[PDB]
Amino acid sequence: MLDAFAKVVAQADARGEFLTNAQFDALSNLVKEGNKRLDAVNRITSNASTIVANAARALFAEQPQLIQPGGNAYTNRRMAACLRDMEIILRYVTYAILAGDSSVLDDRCLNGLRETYQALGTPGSSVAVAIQKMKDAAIAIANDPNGITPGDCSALMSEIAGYFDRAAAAVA
Amino acid sequence: MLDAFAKVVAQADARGEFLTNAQFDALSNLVKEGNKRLDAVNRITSNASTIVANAARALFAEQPQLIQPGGNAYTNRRMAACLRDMEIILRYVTYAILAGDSSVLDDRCLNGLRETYQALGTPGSSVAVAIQKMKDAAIAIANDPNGITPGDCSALMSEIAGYFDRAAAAVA
Amino acid sequence: MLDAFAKVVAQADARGEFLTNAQFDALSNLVKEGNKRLDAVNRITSNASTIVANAARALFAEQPQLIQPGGNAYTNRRMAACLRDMEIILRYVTYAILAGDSSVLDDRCLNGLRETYQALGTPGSSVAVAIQKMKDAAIAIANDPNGITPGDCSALMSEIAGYFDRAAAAVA
Amino acid sequence: AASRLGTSAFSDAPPVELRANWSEEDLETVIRAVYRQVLGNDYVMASERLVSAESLLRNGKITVREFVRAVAKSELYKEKFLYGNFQTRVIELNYKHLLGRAPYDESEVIFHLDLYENEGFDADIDSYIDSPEYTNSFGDWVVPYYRGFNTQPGQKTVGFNRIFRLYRGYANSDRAQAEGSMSRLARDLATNRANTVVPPSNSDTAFAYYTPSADVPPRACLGGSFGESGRVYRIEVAGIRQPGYPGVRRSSTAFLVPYEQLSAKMQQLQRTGARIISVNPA
Amino acid sequence: MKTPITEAIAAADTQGRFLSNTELQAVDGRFKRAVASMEAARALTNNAQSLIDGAAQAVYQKFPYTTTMQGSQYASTPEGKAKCARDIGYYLRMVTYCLVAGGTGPMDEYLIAGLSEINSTFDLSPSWYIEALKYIKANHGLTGQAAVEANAYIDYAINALS
Amino acid sequence: MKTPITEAIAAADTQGRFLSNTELQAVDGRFKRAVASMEAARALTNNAQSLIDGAAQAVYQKFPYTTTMQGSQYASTPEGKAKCARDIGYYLRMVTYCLVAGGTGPMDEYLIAGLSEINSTFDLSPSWYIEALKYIKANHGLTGQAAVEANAYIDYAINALS
Amino acid sequence: MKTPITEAIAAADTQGRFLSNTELQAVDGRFKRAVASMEAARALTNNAQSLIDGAAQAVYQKFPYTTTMQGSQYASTPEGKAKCARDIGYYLRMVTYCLVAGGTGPMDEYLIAGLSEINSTFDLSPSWYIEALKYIKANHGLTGQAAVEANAYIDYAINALS
Amino acid sequence: MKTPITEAIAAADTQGRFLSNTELQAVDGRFKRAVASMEAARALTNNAQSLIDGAAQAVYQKFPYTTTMQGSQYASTPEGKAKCARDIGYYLRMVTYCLVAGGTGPMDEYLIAGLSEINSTFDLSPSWYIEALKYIKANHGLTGQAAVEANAYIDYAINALS
Ligand SMILES: CCC1=C(C)/C(=C/C2=NC(=C\c3[nH]c(/C=C4\NC(=O)[C@H](C)[C@H]4CC)c(C)c3CCC(=O)O)/C(CCC(=O)O)=C2C)NC1=O
Ligand SMILES: CCC1=C(C)/C(=C/C2=NC(=C\c3[nH]c(/C=C4\NC(=O)[C@H](C)[C@H]4CC)c(C)c3CCC(=O)O)/C(CCC(=O)O)=C2C)NC1=O
Ligand SMILES: CCC1=C(C)/C(=C/C2=NC(=C\c3[nH]c(/C=C4\NC(=O)[C@H](C)[C@H]4CC)c(C)c3CCC(=O)O)/C(CCC(=O)O)=C2C)NC1=O
Ligand SMILES: CCC1=C(C)/C(=C/C2=NC(=C\c3[nH]c(/C=C4\NC(=O)[C@H](C)[C@H]4CC)c(C)c3CCC(=O)O)/C(CCC(=O)O)=C2C)NC1=O
Ligand SMILES: CCC1=C(C)/C(=C/C2=NC(=C\c3[nH]c(/C=C4\NC(=O)[C@H](C)[C@H]4CC)c(C)c3CCC(=O)O)/C(CCC(=O)O)=C2C)NC1=O
Ligand SMILES: CCC1=C(C)/C(=C/C2=NC(=C\c3[nH]c(/C=C4\NC(=O)[C@H](C)[C@H]4CC)c(C)c3CCC(=O)O)/C(CCC(=O)O)=C2C)NC1=O
Ligand SMILES: CCC1=C(C)/C(=C/C2=NC(=C\c3[nH]c(/C=C4\NC(=O)[C@H](C)[C@H]4CC)c(C)c3CCC(=O)O)/C(CCC(=O)O)=C2C)NC1=O
Ligand SMILES: CCC1=C(C)/C(=C/C2=NC(=C\c3[nH]c(/C=C4\NC(=O)[C@H](C)[C@H]4CC)c(C)c3CCC(=O)O)/C(CCC(=O)O)=C2C)NC1=O
Ligand SMILES: CCC1=C(C)/C(=C/C2=NC(=C\c3[nH]c(/C=C4\NC(=O)[C@H](C)[C@H]4CC)c(C)c3CCC(=O)O)/C(CCC(=O)O)=C2C)NC1=O
Ligand SMILES: CCC1=C(C)/C(=C/C2=NC(=C\c3[nH]c(/C=C4\NC(=O)[C@H](C)[C@H]4CC)c(C)c3CCC(=O)O)/C(CCC(=O)O)=C2C)NC1=O
Ligand SMILES: CCC1=C(C)/C(=C/C2=NC(=C\c3[nH]c(/C=C4\NC(=O)[C@H](C)[C@H]4CC)c(C)c3CCC(=O)O)/C(CCC(=O)O)=C2C)NC1=O
Ligand SMILES: CCC1=C(C)/C(=C/C2=NC(=C\c3[nH]c(/C=C4\NC(=O)[C@H](C)[C@H]4CC)c(C)c3CCC(=O)O)/C(CCC(=O)O)=C2C)NC1=O
Repeated sequence: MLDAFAKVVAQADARGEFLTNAQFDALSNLVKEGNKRLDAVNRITSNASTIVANAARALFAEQPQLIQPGGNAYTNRRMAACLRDMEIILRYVTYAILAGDSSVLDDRCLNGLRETYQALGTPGSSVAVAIQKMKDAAIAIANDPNGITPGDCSALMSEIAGYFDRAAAAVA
Repeated sequence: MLDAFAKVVAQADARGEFLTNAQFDALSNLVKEGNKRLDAVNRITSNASTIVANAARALFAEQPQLIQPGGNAYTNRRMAACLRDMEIILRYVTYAILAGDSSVLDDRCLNGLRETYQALGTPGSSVAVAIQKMKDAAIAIANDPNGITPGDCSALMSEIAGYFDRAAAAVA
Repeated sequence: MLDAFAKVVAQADARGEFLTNAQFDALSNLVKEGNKRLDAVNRITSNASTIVANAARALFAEQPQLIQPGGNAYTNRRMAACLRDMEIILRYVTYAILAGDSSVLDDRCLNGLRETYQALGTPGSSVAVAIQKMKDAAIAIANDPNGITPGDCSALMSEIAGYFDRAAAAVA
Repeated sequence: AASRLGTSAFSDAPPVELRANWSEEDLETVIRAVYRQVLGNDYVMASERLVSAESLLRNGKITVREFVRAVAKSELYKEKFLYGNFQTRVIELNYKHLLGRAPYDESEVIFHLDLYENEGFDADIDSYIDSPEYTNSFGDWVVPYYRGFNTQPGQKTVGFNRIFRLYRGYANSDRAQAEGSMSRLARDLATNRANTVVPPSNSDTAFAYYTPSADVPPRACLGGSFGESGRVYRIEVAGIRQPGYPGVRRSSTAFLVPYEQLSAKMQQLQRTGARIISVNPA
Repeated sequence: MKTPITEAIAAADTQGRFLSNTELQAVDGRFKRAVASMEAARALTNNAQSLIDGAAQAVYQKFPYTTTMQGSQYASTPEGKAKCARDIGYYLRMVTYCLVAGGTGPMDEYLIAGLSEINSTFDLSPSWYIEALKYIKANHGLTGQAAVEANAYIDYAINALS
Repeated sequence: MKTPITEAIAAADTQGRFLSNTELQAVDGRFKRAVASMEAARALTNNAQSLIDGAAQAVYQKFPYTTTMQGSQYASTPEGKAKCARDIGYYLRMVTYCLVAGGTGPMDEYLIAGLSEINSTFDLSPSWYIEALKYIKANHGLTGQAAVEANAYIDYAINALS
Repeated sequence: MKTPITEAIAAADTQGRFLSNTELQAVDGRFKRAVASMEAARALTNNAQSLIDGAAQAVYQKFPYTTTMQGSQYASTPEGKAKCARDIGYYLRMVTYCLVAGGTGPMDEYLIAGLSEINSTFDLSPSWYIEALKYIKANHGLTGQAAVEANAYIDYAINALS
Repeated sequence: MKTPITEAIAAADTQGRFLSNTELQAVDGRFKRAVASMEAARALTNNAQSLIDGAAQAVYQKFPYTTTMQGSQYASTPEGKAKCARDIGYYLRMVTYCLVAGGTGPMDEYLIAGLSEINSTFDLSPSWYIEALKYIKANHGLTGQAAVEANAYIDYAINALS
């Protein structure tokens, strides 16, 4: 696992060159906007439960086949599993946001995740739709401009969207 | 672990003599009233959760020091532990009732429970009080005369009272 | 493991109520002197290896019977174990200094050490002497007035002495 | 009640299964933790570590279960425990190191001992490793931990007592303990006898209270005792040293005392210096 | 012992669950069969002397060599005859115990456990006991379901010997 | 408890290494946040009565059935009203403990651990406490980053109840 | 699932031995009781609609607040009434399944597994289903041992919710 | 690596919980210290060549025998002097990686692991590199808390080699 700082230093170690001035200033820029990153992750994690719950209700309303008898989100045990996996994806994406890199998202998630869903027979496309619902919810809550110091964090929001997109593409 | 029939067989095997006629008839008497035994265990096990919950409310009303802060049944995880270790005693007593002997109750539940509680600090008097609270509720629920073909059950009720009492004395 | 803040919280939880103004002031005093605490722990950790090595040489010069044939610091395996144990005591004392509370020092490291040495046969008094050598060395290293912004630090140095003393007394 | 009992913090589970099963750092931690649990917190020197097993461990060819078995059957483990102790004592140590518990009843010793007598020691370790308990509580990717403290699995109450006989502190190692070189839970296991919990030492005087019932009063009073109002409290003590007339005799012992006299007796005991282990109603 | 009631209790205990209706139904079946079981046990024990002495003579007839050949394993001496009688009595006693317990428990704990080892060390050829078991199966003097259950347990023993 | 300081100590202990710059940086961050954290804690503990009494009335308004329906789980009886006051006070006390501790440790060990079992056995629906916590999160009367810290811990409780 | 036949099979499989007479007796008892069990199942399914509707009204009467309070987890909307008619139907269906299976297997696999999680995520209260199950147990209209078995499964669900 | 950010992430991951304020506080401390850390890294890298050559001469002076005795593990040959320069350059490059990463991760994973094995097989006594690192720690020419942290990392390496 390599966060953003760790990632840049690891590639620089592979090349075997002292960190160059450009890399130094890139890292300084990362630190300068670090407070924003922390604020965004705090706000997302504070509403984690509501995000997952609302997204789940929406998914089962839009795709009733899942909760109909014989569907993969039936039997109340598989329903618990589905909620668990949605919140797991949210948890690892929040880890990724705090890190600044996608290394954690790919290691301990999405790696041999497509295959597991494919073998279980659970539709991966529906999983992607669920991830997208959570993406909209999280980006809205993470860009809410009320209750906080003013600023512009659109870059960080696009980064969050990128992480969610990566996951949804890997599972579907 | 010795059930009634096994107990008779074991004590006959130690002496090395074929089962005597007296022992035969004793076991036959146990079989004759076996349906009563099964009815009693069925009733108690059917209402286990309510039995434990009601007795717990009573215990904390009669001994408020448990709920009061700094005690042993405070902080909501120790509350969970207290409920767990009341229902555990109920479970092993039901095992005993079905068996017809106290062997299982004294071998796998009450065999040193006193010392464990001593080490933890859990007040040993209060657990006995809790078992008694459960005792009256369970005996009443098993002796409920409505819902089944009427008959005699006083002997069996005394027997289960004996099991509860044995545990309550051994834990104090 | 309890740190200073956690210690105050745990006492307050035992008594219920709500954090008193006095307790607030105590914690504020802890934080206003926190930079000192961190500096001290950094200095001790940076010279850990030399502290242990120098104290070991002194111990074996002062009490040669330990390293003479047939003594408990003989055969090059027990010598390795002795060096290990000295370093471990230093490590858990360093933990205690950073925490501000001696709970960690007595909860893992000193928890059972006495009987361990009693069974091994290792002279506990000699171990105490070694800990005291380390005490003087580390306190001198931390109290070195050159190399950092000057200021009052005597209270923290006395606290470091207190931790080392607790360990040395518990082993002997 | 954590510090006195000895369970400082055993409050999580260290798996190694990951996309980064090595995880570049976490594997170091897992290897250390396996060494601490399997070898009984023995101080393994660097030269004698089982390098061959760790090779396969990072490679992923072997799981944590295979790593634990490799250590358990390697001569590193055998020299410390297997060869040097009574066989029943070895069974106890296996239960402590591999399944994180203590023998719940005599049948456990019967079964494991018979395996050792016929099949060999390797098969005995095999039985512990692949027993349903190891397969469930741990998962071929989870280092064994002392789950005996927690009661969730389903166990005889005595188990709690018994595990505290084997674990005599965070610092302690089973190669080096007060009662070592002889069976610690053998006489009790045949009689299904409970054991008073001996707290490990913690920055105060320690007096390991052996409890051979060969010469002690019974757990119960078995009578009316003095007959004074109130029941009979059994008081234990270990370090009686001041009044040695022939030599005190039976320095560690218990006395059944009627309630009214307890206070007086207490001070007498404190005068000798023995720290009362327990005061249990009889 | 591994008695039906205790086996159900242990199965529930390993999962920490109250006794559900499955186990209760099982024990009910045990009680329903217990009437015939007790009848058969009483019949076997009241006629035990005939079934022990006759079985001894039956093995003496099927194996003449066991009552003549010199050696401790044989019953040529009167002391050996006493040993033979005691062992046949053990088998009959165990069958009665198993019948009363309603399950294989007693038989496995007090007989079958290590039976091969003991018969292979003290030179006690299992064929002797299996013939004796056959005799007691034939003169069991039991009818109806009482007969069938008893003979089943006897058959268990013979299959365990071989 | 899961206190930042203790978490760093445990991270160093599981690897066996002396406290590195990573752990020191972490605890320094905690000390730097502690000024605002202690301000927030003072605010909650000095205004406790308003917050708790108002929360009690808020839950009575949100769920009117809870102050009418007969039954021990409800606060229709005066004894139940006392219970409600005591428990809301416990929640606020734990949040103040967490604020001063600098982490979520105290509420993990003295609130959340086994909260599901209790809330199910005594029929105490978590939604009641969720709404009460919402009231406290709105009336705490904090500002700046102190408000952020207090709201973070309150929302931890809210999500744990859910 | 935990069907009597299959658990006997698993018990023999763990030991690695062919099915002994004890297991065969157990499954014979199962087959003997199956006639009554299936008659009771037919009776329960023939009046299923009336039972489900009556239970839905019973919970509406015990908890009027649930039919007025606005929100997703309430039956104040026609969609919520549909959800009630769905879930109560599921519980009755599972009871019939348990009756046919002669064990709690179906109940565990299709209902109890993760029930605790779901009732917290979707803000459902277990008490609702408990009251509905009580209505079902009182109006099942079965008699005899079959009635006993059905009530046992219903109470299993009741205690699982609690 | 053991980077403070990822250490907090791992601490939350092993307990399967969303990032609490504990981990957020830790990362905040890292960002606060990062200003000085990056200043220190820039300082060390900008004069890296000067410090490398100075350290090489320092080791040559402290251990003259290393420049004279014949053997593969000596710098008597120009190729040996080149390898010595390469090694001390590796140490300085790794310390400047560790400064930017924010913890002792880089030093631990890319060095300090099996260092004992290598130093024992090729017979490079650690004392040489220890003295070289001491020279670097005395001539780094930093000031303030930046100097403090750079020294701390260098001394971590020194104690690891010992
Ligand atoms: C414990 C972890 C942690 C958190 C959560 C945290 C919050 C935090 N946010 C801050 C600033 C800030 N936070 C924002 C955040 C935003 N601006 C926007 O327009 C958005 C809608 C939103 C981001 C999505 C901005 C713009 C600042 C001030 C400028 C800056 O720091 O970059 C600051 C610095 C000044 C201050 O407010 O005191 C802190 C300390 N600090 C922490 O140490
Ligand atoms: C199957 C047989 C069995 C029994 C009997 C049993 C008892 C038992 N109860 C325990 C804990 C406990 N038990 C209680 C119970 C109580 N608190 C109170 O206020 C009351 C007086 C009392 C209930 C009436 C508490 C509070 C603890 C936790 C103590 C602690 O962590 O400090 C523990 C310690 C380990 C654990 O937490 O599970 C055991 C072993 N465990 C078993 O497996
Ligand atoms: C699934 C396991 C199982 C159960 C539950 C079961 C119940 C059962 N209880 C019965 C009767 C009875 N039930 C009782 C019970 C009582 N008498 C009292 O005064 C008390 C209030 C109460 C104690 C619970 C009595 C006395 C009889 C008649 C005699 C008997 O069979 O026990 C009968 C026989 C007559 C009848 O059909 O009513 C059965 C079959 N049978 C079973 O195989
Ligand atoms: C990586 C996390 C981290 C650490 C470790 C840290 C330490 C730290 N402690 C400090 C303060 C201090 N440093 C001392 C040091 C001393 N004065 C003396 O006379 C003694 C010889 C000695 C005691 C060992 C004192 C007294 C202060 C307090 C005054 C202040 O805060 O500036 C300072 C500011 C001035 C200085 O460098 O001393 C820093 C940077 N800051 C951090 O962010
Ligand atoms: C059956 C006995 C046995 C063998 C053979 C074995 C091989 C083996 N060598 C390994 C590593 C390695 N082996 C090498 C070896 C080499 N690097 C080079 O430049 C050379 C060309 C070559 C030596 C001549 C390297 C570099 C690694 C490290 C891979 C890594 O961690 O990135 C690994 C990876 C996991 C680990 O390091 O434990 C395995 C499994 N393991 C075993 O238990
Ligand atoms: C160091 C190796 C070692 C020894 C020696 C040992 C002894 C030992 N012998 C046992 C049994 C036994 N040992 C005997 C021994 C004898 N009975 C007699 O009549 C004779 C006088 C004598 C043989 C000549 C008996 C009868 C039992 C069974 C006791 C019982 O089940 O109650 C048991 C009980 C548990 C079991 O049966 O599995 C142990 C622990 N255990 C060991 O690990
Ligand atoms: C993390 C807390 C902790 C501590 C402290 C601890 C102590 C500890 N020290 C040990 C050994 C030892 N301890 C010493 C200690 C000394 N000998 C001397 O001459 C000196 C006076 C002294 C050093 C100052 C020695 C020589 C051994 C090895 C004995 C042996 O294995 O034979 C052992 C067991 C034997 C072994 O090393 O395998 C333990 C368990 N264990 C722990 O888990
Ligand atoms: C008649 C049978 C009998 C025995 C066996 C006996 C043993 C015995 N020896 C004692 C003392 C002692 N025994 C020793 C013995 C030793 N010290 C050492 O350094 C050596 C390792 C070891 C001899 C080789 C010591 C030092 C004490 C005093 C302990 C103390 O005051 O702390 C004590 C403590 C009370 C006292 O001193 O009176 C007892 C009970 N007493 C008896 O009445
Ligand atoms: C309760 C379960 C149980 C069984 C089954 C059992 C068998 C048993 N039979 C034995 C001996 C014996 N058993 C016999 C039996 C026979 N001789 C014959 O001619 C017949 C064919 C046969 C009877 C059918 C004889 C003669 C001995 C003595 C053999 C000897 O001393 O070498 C012995 C040797 C110890 C002794 O001398 O008694 C055992 C252990 N012991 C048991 O505790
Ligand atoms: C320190 C951590 C901690 C918590 C959180 C805790 C909760 C807790 N609340 C309880 C009861 C209760 N809680 C309430 C609370 C309420 N009643 C209402 O009407 C409202 C809607 C609501 C307040 C908003 C009531 C009425 C009871 C008593 C229920 C009964 O007697 O059955 C009980 C049962 C024991 C008792 O009677 O007190 C526990 C264990 N206990 C703890 O130790
Ligand atoms: C096959 C087994 C099975 C069960 C048990 C089950 C329960 C279950 N009930 C649900 C919802 C629900 N359950 C109810 C039920 C009720 N509303 C009330 O007012 C009453 C008091 C109560 C009925 C008597 C309602 C209204 C919802 C919708 C809540 C929502 O969409 O947020 C949901 C969420 C998905 C949905 O909207 O359907 C599940 C998963 N699902 C299952 O697959
Ligand atoms: C990034 C981590 C890393 C380190 C630390 C490292 C060190 C390292 N230095 C080596 C050699 C060497 N290094 C030196 C260096 C020196 N000559 C002197 O006079 C001085 C005292 C000293 C410099 C301070 C010499 C002489 C050898 C050759 C030894 C031989 O071939 O026998 C070798 C053996 C293989 C080789 O020739 O490269 C290693 C592995 N390599 C690494 O990848």
